[PDB]
Amino acid sequence: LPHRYPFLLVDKVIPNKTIIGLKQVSTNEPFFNGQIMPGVLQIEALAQLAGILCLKSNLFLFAGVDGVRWKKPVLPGDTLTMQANLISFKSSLGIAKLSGVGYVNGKVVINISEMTFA
Amino acid sequence: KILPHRYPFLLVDKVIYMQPNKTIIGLKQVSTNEPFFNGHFPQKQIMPGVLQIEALAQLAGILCLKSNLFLFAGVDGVRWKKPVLPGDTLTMQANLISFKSAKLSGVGYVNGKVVINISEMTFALS
Repeated sequence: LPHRYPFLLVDKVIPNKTIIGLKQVSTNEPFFNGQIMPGVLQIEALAQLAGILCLKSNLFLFAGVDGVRWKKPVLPGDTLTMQANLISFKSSLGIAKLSGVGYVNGKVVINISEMTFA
Repeated sequence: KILPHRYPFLLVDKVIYMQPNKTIIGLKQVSTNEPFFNGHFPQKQIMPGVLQIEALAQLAGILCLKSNLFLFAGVDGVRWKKPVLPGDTLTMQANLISFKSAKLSGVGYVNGKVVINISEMTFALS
């Protein structure tokens, strides 16, 4: 699974339709260097999940993204629950469009209408 | 010269122009020793498209600030055209779109060539 971002943000994943995975945030969190999980890192988190699907459905690059809304911040001790649903995969152009959601104890912390990969 | 930031790192080295409630133009020098790079060695360190909307979001707020707390709420139409590498100078610009009692657009270039587009960044209050 290709990521231009250094650390993988999916602790574990729990075809051609949908994926679910987890990520417990902690005090460790190698994502900075020396406290909350920035919204753009949540965008990165869902986007790595999506590709795990795409890869189980052949190189692919996160091309774009739209429809992102961060409802609540993600804090240390929070278990992020992520789901990405496949929308279309036209090999015609080679474009895939996923949709993503993030939960924190059953609540929505971040929505994503569409994530493009090519 | 610092003001509030969501992310731990300021992704704007210098603002080179600004006209309140309208537009601004900052710039960032991609170092070989940046946090988001430290995480693997010699090969092809490429600045994450995601840390690009942050840099631009940080820049977009400094405009909201110069135009009350601004919380980066959401984002639409982000297209990553070109990869940003170390040594490149990312030239950013964001334009106020609305202040509904906030929204701005942002563009990032490298040597006059567009490397990333954001149709809209949404910032809430408090």
